[PDB]
Amino acid sequence: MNPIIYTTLIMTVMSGTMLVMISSHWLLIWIGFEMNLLAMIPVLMKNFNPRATEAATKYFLTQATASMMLMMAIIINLLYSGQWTITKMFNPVAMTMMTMALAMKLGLSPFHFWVPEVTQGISLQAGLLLLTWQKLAPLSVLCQISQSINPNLMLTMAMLSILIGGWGGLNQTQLRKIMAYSSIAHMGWMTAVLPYNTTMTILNLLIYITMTLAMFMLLIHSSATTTLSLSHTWNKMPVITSLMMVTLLSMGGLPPLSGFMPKWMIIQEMTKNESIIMPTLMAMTALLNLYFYMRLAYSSSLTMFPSTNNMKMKWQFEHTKQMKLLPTMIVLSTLVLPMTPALSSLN
Amino acid sequence: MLKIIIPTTMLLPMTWMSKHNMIWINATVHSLLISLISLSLLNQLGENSLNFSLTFFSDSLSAPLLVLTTWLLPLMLMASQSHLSKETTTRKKLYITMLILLQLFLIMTFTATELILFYILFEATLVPTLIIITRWGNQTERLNAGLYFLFYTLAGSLPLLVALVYIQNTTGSLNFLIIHYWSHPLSNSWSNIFMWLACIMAFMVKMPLYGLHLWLPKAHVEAPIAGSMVLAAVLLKLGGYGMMRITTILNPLTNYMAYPFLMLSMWGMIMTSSICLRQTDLKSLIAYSSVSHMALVIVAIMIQTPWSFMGATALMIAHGLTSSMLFCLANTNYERVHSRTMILARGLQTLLPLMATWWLVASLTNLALPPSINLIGELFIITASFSWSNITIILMGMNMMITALYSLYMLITTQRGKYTHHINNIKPSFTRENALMALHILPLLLLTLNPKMILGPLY
Amino acid sequence: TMMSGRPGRVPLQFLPNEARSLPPPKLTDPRLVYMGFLGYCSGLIDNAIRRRPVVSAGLHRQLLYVTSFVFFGYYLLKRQDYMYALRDHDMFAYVKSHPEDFPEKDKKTYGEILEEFHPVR
Amino acid sequence: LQYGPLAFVLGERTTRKLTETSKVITVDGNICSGKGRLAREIAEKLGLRHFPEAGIHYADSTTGDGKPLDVQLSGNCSLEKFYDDPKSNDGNSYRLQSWLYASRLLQYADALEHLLSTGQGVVLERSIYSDFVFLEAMYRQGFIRKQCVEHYNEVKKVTACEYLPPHVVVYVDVPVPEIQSRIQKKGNPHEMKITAAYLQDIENAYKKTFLPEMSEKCEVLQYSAREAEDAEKVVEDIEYLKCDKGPWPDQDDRTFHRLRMLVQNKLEVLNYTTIPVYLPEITIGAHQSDRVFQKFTELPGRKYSPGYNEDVGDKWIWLK
Amino acid sequence: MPLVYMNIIMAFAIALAGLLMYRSHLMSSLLCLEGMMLSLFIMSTLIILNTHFTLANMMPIILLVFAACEAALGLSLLVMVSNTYGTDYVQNLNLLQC
Amino acid sequence: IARTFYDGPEKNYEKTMAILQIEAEKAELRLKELEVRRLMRARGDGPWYQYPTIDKALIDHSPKTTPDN
Amino acid sequence: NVLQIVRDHWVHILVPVGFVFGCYLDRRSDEKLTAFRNKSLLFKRELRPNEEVTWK
Amino acid sequence: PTIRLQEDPDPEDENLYEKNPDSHGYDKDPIVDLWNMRVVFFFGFSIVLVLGSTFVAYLPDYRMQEWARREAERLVKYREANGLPLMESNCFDPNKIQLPEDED
Amino acid sequence: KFYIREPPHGSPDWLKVGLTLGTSVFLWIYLIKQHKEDVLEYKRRNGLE
Ligand SMILES: CCCCCCCCCCCCCCCCCC(=O)OC[C@H](COP(=O)([O-])OCC(O)COP(=O)([O-])OC[C@@H](COC(=O)CCCCCCCCCCCCCCCCC)OC(=O)CCCCCCCCCCCCCCCCC)OC(=O)CCCCCCCCCCCCCCCCC
Ligand SMILES: CCCCCCCCCCCCCCCCC[C@@H](O)O[C@H](CO[C@H](O)CCCCCCCCCCCCCCC)COP(=O)(O)OCC[N+](C)(C)C
Ligand SMILES: CCCCCCCCCCCCCCCCC[C@@H](O)O[C@H](CO[C@H](O)CCCCCCCCCCCCCCC)COP(=O)(O)OCC[N+](C)(C)C
Ligand SMILES: CCCCCCCCCCCCCCCCC[C@@H](O)O[C@H](CO[C@H](O)CCCCCCCCCCCCCCC)COP(=O)(O)OCC[N+](C)(C)C
Ligand SMILES: CCCCCCCCCCCCCCCCC[C@@H](O)O[C@H](CO[C@H](O)CCCCCCCCCCCCCCC)COP(=O)(O)OCC[N+](C)(C)C
Ligand SMILES: CCCCCCCC/C=C\CCCCCCCC(=O)O[C@H](COC(=O)CCCCCCC/C=C/CCCCCCCC)COP(=O)(O)OCCN
Ligand SMILES: Nc1ncnc2c1ncn2[C@@H]1O[C@H](COP(=O)(O)OP(=O)(O)O)[C@@H](O)[C@H]1O
Repeated sequence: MNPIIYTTLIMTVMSGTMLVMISSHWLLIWIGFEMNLLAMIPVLMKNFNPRATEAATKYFLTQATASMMLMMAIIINLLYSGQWTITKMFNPVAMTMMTMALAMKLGLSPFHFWVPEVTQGISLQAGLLLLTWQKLAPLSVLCQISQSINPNLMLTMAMLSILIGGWGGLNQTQLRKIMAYSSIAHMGWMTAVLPYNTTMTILNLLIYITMTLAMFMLLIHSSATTTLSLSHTWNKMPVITSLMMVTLLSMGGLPPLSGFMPKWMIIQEMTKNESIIMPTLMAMTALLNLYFYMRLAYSSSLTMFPSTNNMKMKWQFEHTKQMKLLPTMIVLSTLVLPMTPALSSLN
Repeated sequence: MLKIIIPTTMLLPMTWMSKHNMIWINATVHSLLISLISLSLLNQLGENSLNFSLTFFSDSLSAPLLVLTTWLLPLMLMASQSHLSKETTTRKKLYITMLILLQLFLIMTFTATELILFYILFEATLVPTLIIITRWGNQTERLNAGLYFLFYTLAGSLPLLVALVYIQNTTGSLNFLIIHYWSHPLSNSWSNIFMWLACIMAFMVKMPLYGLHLWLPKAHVEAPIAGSMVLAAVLLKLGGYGMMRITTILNPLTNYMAYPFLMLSMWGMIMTSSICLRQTDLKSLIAYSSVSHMALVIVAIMIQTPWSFMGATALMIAHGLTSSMLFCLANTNYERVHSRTMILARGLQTLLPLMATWWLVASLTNLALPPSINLIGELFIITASFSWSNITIILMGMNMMITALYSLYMLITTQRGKYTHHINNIKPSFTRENALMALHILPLLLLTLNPKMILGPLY
Repeated sequence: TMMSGRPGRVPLQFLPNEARSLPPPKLTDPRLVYMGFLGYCSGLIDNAIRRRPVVSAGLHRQLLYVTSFVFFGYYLLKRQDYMYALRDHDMFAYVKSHPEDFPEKDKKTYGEILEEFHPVR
Repeated sequence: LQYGPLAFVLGERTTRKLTETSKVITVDGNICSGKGRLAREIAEKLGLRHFPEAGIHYADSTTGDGKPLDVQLSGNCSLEKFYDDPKSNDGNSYRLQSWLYASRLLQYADALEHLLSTGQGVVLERSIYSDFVFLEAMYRQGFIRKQCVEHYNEVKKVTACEYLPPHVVVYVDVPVPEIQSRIQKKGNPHEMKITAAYLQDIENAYKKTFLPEMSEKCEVLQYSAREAEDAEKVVEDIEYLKCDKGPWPDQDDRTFHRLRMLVQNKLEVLNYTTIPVYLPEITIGAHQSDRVFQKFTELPGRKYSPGYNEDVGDKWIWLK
Repeated sequence: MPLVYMNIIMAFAIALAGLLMYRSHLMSSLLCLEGMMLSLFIMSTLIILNTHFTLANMMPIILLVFAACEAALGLSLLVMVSNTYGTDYVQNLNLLQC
Repeated sequence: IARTFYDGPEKNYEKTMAILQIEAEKAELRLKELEVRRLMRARGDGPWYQYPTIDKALIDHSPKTTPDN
Repeated sequence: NVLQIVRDHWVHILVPVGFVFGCYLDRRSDEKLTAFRNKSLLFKRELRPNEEVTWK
Repeated sequence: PTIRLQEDPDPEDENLYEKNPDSHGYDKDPIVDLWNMRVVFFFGFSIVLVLGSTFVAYLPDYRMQEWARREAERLVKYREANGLPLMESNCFDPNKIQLPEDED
Repeated sequence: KFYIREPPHGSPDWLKVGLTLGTSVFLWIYLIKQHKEDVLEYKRRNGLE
């Protein structure tokens, strides 16, 4: 596919997200979602194969149903109050429809089924885009209307997302499905604090995006999509595997790494309200995510797996194209906790 | 106190820029200098702490622990530099980096003046230890040992974080001084019951309490010798430090919430002590003895009397030194015969006499021979327990007899009898090993010369 | 939520005018030194990933890394300080304007207050 | 500017440098055929670039200094041991076959990169499309197992599908008694142990499978031993061909851009050679892997990137 | 709420249920999506006509435009599915199960 | 030893007093901030939790072809 | 002789320099907690005619 | 191949006493080995152990144990001189304490 | 040596080096001048100096 067309499609996806972000009219936010989906469908299909076609079809169907529910909620809100502005959302039925539509767009449980399959069916670049940039617009809309969030519904979906992500990741051998399930669990953590503090949501989103970008660029540097193909990397790029292990530990939420900062803050926030049981359950459930991160670390960095003879040839060649911002993203993904108070510059 | 913290962060680049054949020399020399510097914290006041800054402080409970940590790092280096001879320079520097990071995290942990920072460093200690165990362990059980260690710790430690943020929101501060001065009684409520459990269970697991102790044999047996030393000597005492710091806010609920744990600590004391009588693996025997001693310390903290606290501090220090020495002694035989079975190499007193006397002195210290600090701590705890209830003496005396039984049993099995006939690769003891044993054991006796330095703030 | 809608707030300013009435962070601020350390670590990781001598491969690019991190960190610290100052200002003004919600209670000495005693035994 | 999307968006197109004489040519034949000399003559007459047949140490010639490395560090297989003990239990036969296939894949990528960057044509002494004749020869003679054949077919399926077959396929047909006589007259003691059944299997694989398969997508010009010496006749036969049946006439600028992005980045080329299939012949344990990799890193110019090795005379490092 | 509004909302609910249930064909699901578009258009038009929102009258038109886009997208995808299998059966789209 | 390596007790005493004052002030400030946040979120009369309302500058005050608007 | 041994053993000054820096930093830190210097009820004393601070 | 890997055989232990009969067990190189022994012995036994123990044994009484003894001696002498009970069961003066007026 | 020309030239890319050093010095000078400006402005506003 032509580089100019690829640039135009990426710019259209980004412009749709920005249009959702900068709009005060419900119709314009809907149009931004439509433009985003329209330009995103071919990017998932850049490398043509039946699996990519499957993933594109499933993504399209899910997002189209979500768009229908979004527009229906907007129209019901207009009927019960002649307001087009994105605000408190005076109607509760329309509010439930909107919350469900945005949850389906994000992939929150029980609307999570499409994320692992779409992630596994596309390339690592499309997976990076899907799991990082596609989460901005629905979260922005949810942040703007948090005053009318039904805490029961949103918190139920968030706890379900954390549980389902943790459990589903345990069974996975492919790396893209592992990333998808980690994404679902992190989305649950992000939306759990939404009715209480959107600043914590934005902080968790930024930390998650940094960690996910680091993980995906590491997986692209070492062209590995399975556990066993990543088991070979130590024999060619030991430094890459060490950095990957530290990044995985950070995503597991262990201090003093960066991945500890969001959940920590989130817990504190819910403890400023009463909300004692939920943060405890979320921590004990994030234990599962840490478990399968540690399993990946055992396979890739803390043990040396058997290799093949042809690997010797690869010892003689360097990387033709180097991904910029990878060192910066690794550093921001690991050694950033001491700068925790700077989150005050987020509200 | 940055005069101790900064030199370790300088140990880091000095190690990473030293040439290939002088990493061990530089690390040992400067670690010993840092321990000499940290020795200045033993000049403690009599009424309050040493409040260096808004973030760091020291009292007479954390000063001996800091000295123990700084002293243990050079011993770990000397014991490690033998089995890593065939390792590449980069991974040797990585191992030394792991040890240095562990010591730095422990140094900040023992002196953090507020509970959230203490929690952050107390959990940060997990990463270097896990990496050490699961990367430089020898057998294939090191992966499961690391998993058990990590998840046992985190399962008990996450509710502690929830309870800590709850306490900070309710009271307004988590600084130890403000927490102690503004302390209020805890009412008998279900909410208070679960707050007590959340505050206590992390340190219970770190001791470990009997019942939650199944991670310790795996972790201490599968680890390399430096990992075993740091686990037994220092990392087990984080639970005791946290317990004796956080119990100031749990009164008077403790008076009736300690009843289960006390039982688990008392009867468990017997059970683990009996396991050592039938252990076919030396490292597992040492690990189970550590479990029983820590159970005694848990009793001391739970009954919450000044004599009990002094005994707990003395026992923590004494057990750290003794268990480190025992692990090193067992490792010498392991490097000789490449097997951990106790009955494999027998009658070693004939072939290694000086190592035999090291074994004897370590075993004598382990079974609390007077006037060692081991006996001082155990006896103070026993007297406090007798004041608590006169029926405890039965369990304590049973434990004393079983401890002597298994200590001398291990000594007789390894050192006495006749040598195994086919084992002919037992070379004379090196200067490094004998120096390591002497550097373990001389501080113990020098400390029983002046015991008030390890008796805690209640002295 | 709490601070997004505040009267007299320019949308995308990142540094309001009133922020200049606050002391600027010193150039030796430990947070700035930590940002410089983060830049140094990024430079070293960049050297290691491209298979170059880690300490001494590219000094110019390492200097650019450190200076970029310090540069961004200075304004980040300024904005963080300003937002905390705003929080304190608003809280104090709210306390001052609603006296009945924050009344100064009577001062009692420990000689008058009766605390229950719980013996340890 | 190194070639990439930016060099394609502005300017560089590869169809403006194809001048109808590109004609990627591979010469083929049995063992001890005059295909090497014929390939050299064709290359110098048509003005193309000749690629000597890829051996064990081909990749060493294109990296660092062109000098070959130790067999323990590159290859880990020898052809002499295959001729001596083809049925050895250390797996030398299939290890050699797979290393040779990877070398041929790398050489094909290099030839395609040169063709697409300069437009000048190339001549090859064999290709990845004909390497299977030796594999079939080993399998029929019992040298390798069926699992090795399956692994070879998997790697070939995931690798060779991404490239364009050669325009012209040249075959030199020398019968088995003649090549046996040439081997006897050669003087290499190890080649003297090649049984006639092995060469017969090679010839059967060539004639029954390779030529019919390449007929439907390439121009096949068979020859005989006598016709090979007069290479001017072969060159004028090539000059009057109609390259109309393959996939080359259907190549646009976008497909060529994708192929040119693929042929560089040799790591991407070799990606699927080391798939995690654990055949005992080619699987290497963790300890041996670590030892040999550490030994490789210790080589004089191999520790750092090709511009940052001080010990081979690279200066101004701190300013790069 | 008048009864016509109730009928339009019921039509939308029926179309949504029809989409969320798949029988075999993808074309039928695309038809259900188009029906949801049609019901949304009628609902918006009725609301904008009853309350004389003059500037909102272009809003349904824009809606229709993006409707086509979705339709176009779906149709494109359907072609590819057919080209891989010869039928538009959703049961063939099961590769990502493993 | 005391002269070379250590200081008097007054230094540590008064440093402890200053530290205690700072931490007590911080605790009282945290509790006050929590109470203020609760009140502001409950009432909406403060500078915080000011959710947007429609700008009144958008309204058109002109004759509307019909006297009754 | 000085150049080679210096380039070999310059790493032996990192820890002493670190300790000196830590001492200086501790002095800087405890010079910020003087809000009660010579103001305590137990240690309030009259300054000598030549000195200016009870402790540094 | 009747095997599973191309794996190196397990090497046998290298006895340090073989090449260096007086080896100290620190390193293979005799010079670095001897100097490692020397630095360990000097900085462990000579500097830290003995000098540190001497420093600990002469630490100034910041714990105020002789001060408390002198204070107790003065108090006891004073209270015996005037026929006082030598210690009161009330730690604080009851006059400065305001009990609740009634518990009935 | 190296059979290939080692794309990264054995001599440094003086254009890239110059531009990198130049932006480093420019950023440092700008930061120093900005810090001076905020110090002066803060002192002026609060009546200090
Ligand atoms: C809190 C206090 C401070 C601590 C902060 C945190 C730690 C420090 C910052 C961390 C980041 C810094 C650098 C990162 C990149 C470096 C990577 C690397 O490989 O380095 C190689 C390099 C040596 O290699 P080389 O010389 O190029 O040639 C050898 C070949 O490269 C040979 O290359 P190779 O290919 O053969 O190497 C293969 C090897 C290579 O594998 C690695 O090297 C591991 C890479 C580390 C991962 C870093 C990720 C991000 C950092 C996170 C740290 C987390 C800390 C929190 C605690 C949790 C711990 C995980 O992989 C393996 O063999 C497998 C081993 C598996 C073990 C698994 C453990 C790995 C994770 C450990 C992370 C812990 C931090 C390590 C810090 C130091 C490491 C160099 O190391 C260095 O030289 C750099 C050291 C630091 C330089 C400082 C010097 C400055 C001047 C000194 C004087 C100071 C001031 C003077 C003024 C005073 C007045 C006089
Ligand atoms: C492997 C080892 C791990 C460590 C084990 C730790 C053990 C933790 C147990 C802590 C003991 C105290 C918990 C409950 C406190 C009271 C005990 C109970 O009997 O309550 C009685 C009440 O009667 C009933 O028992 C009530 C509780 C009934 C439900 C609890 C049964 C749970 C079964 C044990 C599970 C095993 C623990 C491990 C879980 C994974 C007391 O009567 P009452 O004076 O009116 O209430 C006093 C408390 N108030 C005032 C706050 C109300
Ligand atoms: C791991 C670290 C991840 C950080 C992510 C990348 C770090 C670099 C960030 C890039 C900085 C440039 C962004 C903006 C600069 C100019 C634009 C300016 O106008 O933005 C204004 C203010 O700038 C941004 O809002 C703040 C960006 C600051 C990001 C740093 C905080 C990171 C979290 C703490 C972790 C510690 C990291 C330490 C440094 C690495 C927006 O005002 P406002 O219209 O009202 O916001 C609307 C949305 N709100 C109200 C809901 C927030
Ligand atoms: C007359 C004496 C007879 C008996 C001698 C007894 C032996 C005692 C000596 C043992 C010393 C133990 C080390 C403890 C050092 C304390 C460090 C720290 O606490 O003190 C610093 C004091 O600085 C000192 O100068 C520390 C110097 C000690 C350095 C020890 C290095 C010894 C290592 C020797 C190894 C040999 C090297 C050669 C290699 C072959 C604090 O600095 P500062 O906060 O500002 O000052 C506050 C106090 N003031 C204000 C009153 C001055
Ligand atoms: C191989 C040959 C064996 C046989 C030959 C033996 C040779 C002769 C030995 C026999 C003599 C026995 C010694 C008799 C006791 C005399 C020493 C005593 O006076 O010193 C003690 C003092 O001992 C020291 O306090 C011991 C120091 C404690 C250990 C220092 C730590 C070293 C660093 C190692 C790290 C350890 C980490 C563990 C946590 C701390 C008394 O304490 P104290 O009455 O008050 O001080 C007296 C001075 N005053 C009056 C001014 C106060
Ligand atoms: C190696 C395994 C170790 C396992 C240890 C994990 C269990 C530790 C004990 C339970 C910890 C949960 C405590 C939650 C945090 C405490 C905070 C708190 O106490 O606040 C209370 C809140 O108290 C709670 O809500 C506690 C709810 C507990 C739910 C989590 C269940 C976890 C399992 C419970 C049974 C097991 C506990 C002991 C098991 C020991 C391990 C064998 C007051 O809040 P308010 O709502 O404002 O009430 C006052 C105003 N009305
Ligand atoms: N895939 C292969 N498997 C086994 N041997 C091979 C393979 N490819 C080439 N060889 C060996 O390489 C040797 C030299 O190749 P060849 O071209 O036939 O000789 P020459 O260069 O003299 O013409 C031959 O003995 C041939 O057997």
